[PDB]
Amino acid sequence: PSTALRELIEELVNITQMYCAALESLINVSGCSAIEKTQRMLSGFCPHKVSATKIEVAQFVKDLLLHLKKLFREGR
Amino acid sequence: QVTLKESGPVLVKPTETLTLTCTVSGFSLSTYGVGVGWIRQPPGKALEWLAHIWWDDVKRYNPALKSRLTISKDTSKSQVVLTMTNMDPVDTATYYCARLGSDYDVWFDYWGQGTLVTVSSASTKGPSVFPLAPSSKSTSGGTAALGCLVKDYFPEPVTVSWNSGALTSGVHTFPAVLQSSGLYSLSSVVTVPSSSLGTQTYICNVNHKPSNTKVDKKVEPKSC
Amino acid sequence: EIVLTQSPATLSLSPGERATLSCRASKSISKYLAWYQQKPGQAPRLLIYSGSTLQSGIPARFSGSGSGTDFTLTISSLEPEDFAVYYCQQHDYPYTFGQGTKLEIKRTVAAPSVFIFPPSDEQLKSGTASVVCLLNNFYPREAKVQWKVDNALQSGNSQESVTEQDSKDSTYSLSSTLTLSKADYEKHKVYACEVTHQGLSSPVTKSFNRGEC
Repeated sequence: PSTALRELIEELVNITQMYCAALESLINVSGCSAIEKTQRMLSGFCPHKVSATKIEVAQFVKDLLLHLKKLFREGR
Repeated sequence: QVTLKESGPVLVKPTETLTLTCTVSGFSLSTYGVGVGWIRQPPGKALEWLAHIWWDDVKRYNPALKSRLTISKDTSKSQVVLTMTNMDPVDTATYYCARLGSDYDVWFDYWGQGTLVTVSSASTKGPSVFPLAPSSKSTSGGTAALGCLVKDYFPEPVTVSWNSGALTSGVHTFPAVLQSSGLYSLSSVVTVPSSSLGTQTYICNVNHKPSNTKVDKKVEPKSC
Repeated sequence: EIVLTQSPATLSLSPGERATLSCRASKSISKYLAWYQQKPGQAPRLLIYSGSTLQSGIPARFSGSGSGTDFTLTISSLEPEDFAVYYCQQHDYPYTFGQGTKLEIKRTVAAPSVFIFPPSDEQLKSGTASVVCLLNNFYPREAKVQWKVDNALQSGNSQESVTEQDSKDSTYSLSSTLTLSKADYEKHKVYACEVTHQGLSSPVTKSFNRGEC
């Protein structure tokens, strides 16, 4: 059941070493190669299909990783 | 180092409430990633998870027991409290508090020493210590077994030592059994050479802390 | 709701041998299973997490494997200190534990020493009688202890308990306690304890006559 949430946390953990609003902000970067997998995993959590401070993506991922870890810990 | 200590052993009468405190050291209860859980183990049975709380107050509970369980944490006191209401005799178990080995995932890496909780209507009672007198005479030629029957006590445990700790070799202190009477019973035995039976003094030291009962029992060859 | 079945319930192996314990889920839980070791009177000890990741402090001879339903803890070459009870744990809520596999040391057959104890004169003054038959320092664990009161075979009115495998010689000791009322005890003469065990080349009876010591 919680396999999908588990795989995404692990991807975000790997590339640095609610679900709809994060994909909408992330599906703007195309010049970066590592985040491709992250974007593919997020669309499975967002029911409707998503198309097309000013801080970096490295900090947005850190924030998202925290929040996904808290969703897991709550079981949500 | 990381250490966890559970509060002293408690006797709980049925339908009443159990309060356990887990005193924590070597880590702060507000540090990112910290989680402390409660796991129980009925005597001679499997482990059962009860509840765990994270540093940010996020709590998970056993689905079958969710309605009876309440877990809380107090960072300054370095404690994690578990409350379990409407206790049943079937809840008689060793209760463990253990730190979680991950900052999101659940497995337990550091564990406390555990604490016995007995749920029962019976009242605390000290044991009767009867002798298991030597099965052979001093001039027999064999090794003779002798011991102490530690009968009818409540609750667990008794500690049995021989000759104030000076006799450790050959000693077999058995697991206690729960009798129909709802009281515990075990035998502690020791094997010695029969040639020593006319010379050596053999005393079994029984200690039943729950009832504040210390007993010294001298076991002697049965004079027929 | 997912169930963790551990197989077998008991395992007999000698030091040096390769050990294989099994844990099986009634539904897929991916690679997320943990393993614990437990010695008597001691807290569990984490060995492996996430299927196969070895815990710090745990010797390399330990390993796990499997994902989905079929999991395994393996021990490449056993050591005396490795014999204990082993539990598996589901990482996922509701964090189910297995029933536990007991790892026992296999050793050369050893017959018990049998001792019979009459009830004490002090106990009889309370109106209860406890006859204790002791089986001492033996292997394997499997033993039959039969009470005979005046050649009448006794069942259900006795209880057994067994010590943990001795740390040095790997033997068990068994106590069997027969319980009778004083009145019932005073009504009979021959109190015998018969023991059948692999190490004994035929059953061995220990007895006493009440009154005659």
